[PDB]
Amino acid sequence: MSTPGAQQVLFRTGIAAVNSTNHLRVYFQDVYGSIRESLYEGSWANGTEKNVIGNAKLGSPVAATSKELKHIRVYTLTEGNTLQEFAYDSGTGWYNGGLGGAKFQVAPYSCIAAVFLAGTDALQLRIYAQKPDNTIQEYMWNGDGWKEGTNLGGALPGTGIGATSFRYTDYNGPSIRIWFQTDDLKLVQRAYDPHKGWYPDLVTIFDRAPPRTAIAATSFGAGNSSIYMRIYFVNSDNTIWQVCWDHGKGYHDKGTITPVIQGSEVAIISWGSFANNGPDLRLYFQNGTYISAVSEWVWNRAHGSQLGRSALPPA
Ligand code: NA
Repeated sequence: MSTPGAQQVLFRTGIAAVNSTNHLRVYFQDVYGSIRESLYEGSWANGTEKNVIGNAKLGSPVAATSKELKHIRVYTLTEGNTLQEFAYDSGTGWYNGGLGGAKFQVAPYSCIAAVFLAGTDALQLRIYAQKPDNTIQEYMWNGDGWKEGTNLGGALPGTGIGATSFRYTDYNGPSIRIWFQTDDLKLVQRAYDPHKGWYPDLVTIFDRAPPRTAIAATSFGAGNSSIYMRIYFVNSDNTIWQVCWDHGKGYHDKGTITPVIQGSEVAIISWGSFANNGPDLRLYFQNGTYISAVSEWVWNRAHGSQLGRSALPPA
């Protein structure tokens, strides 16, 4: 009922994913603590011992962001509970990124979210993690080196963190949205727009979620003061739930998506738009396929919601 390859995947591994349209990369932790990359270039590949991009503390969070597949950054925790980065650039390959040298100390139970800021060719990064005082701290890279950005206040110790960046087509700079769990177990959004900065208000997206539930988010289809967003978390029913932001409706359409193992982590990628025979969504999680394999859920225009690849490489 398992496979040799499935047995190599850590149960409740952190999961992250990046893409350029339907060209996909998925990152996960093996049972030895190595971070591996599985890939989709027309078919699923890799995820083996030969596809290791670095090592992290066992049980580390795993976050990733990209500029198409030209630049990829993967964030995890060291054994010393400092932030670290595995970097890929086209023409260079993989290397140990400069974030680790800053030795930013976070809570041992911190999660991580990461985004490249949208709508610029410049490489601008925002990383979100939880300090020992349980506050959410932004870390920035704007070409001058890593610096602390805005502190976004208290959250539940060990909260999941989701993040997305998009640029409205009528705006002169990028927007950011992040989601986390507060000390009262609610799920909330914080928001950055270039005229308002960080909005003061925490917007509740779900009234009560399991403590330290996984949180993952995406955005797509930016237009003139318009955006679409999807947030995923693991609910008390041992399923992933989806919360939708749709332009002109706001937050609505909250409901279950797919069952998962107790304590599954979650990753989401998206591409395209309602306007051009999209969008496409791909969700990654553990649902007990081959016990410990990572599985995929798909949304597309052709067939809507359905389970995708049942067991990613190496399973
Ligand atoms: Na973990």
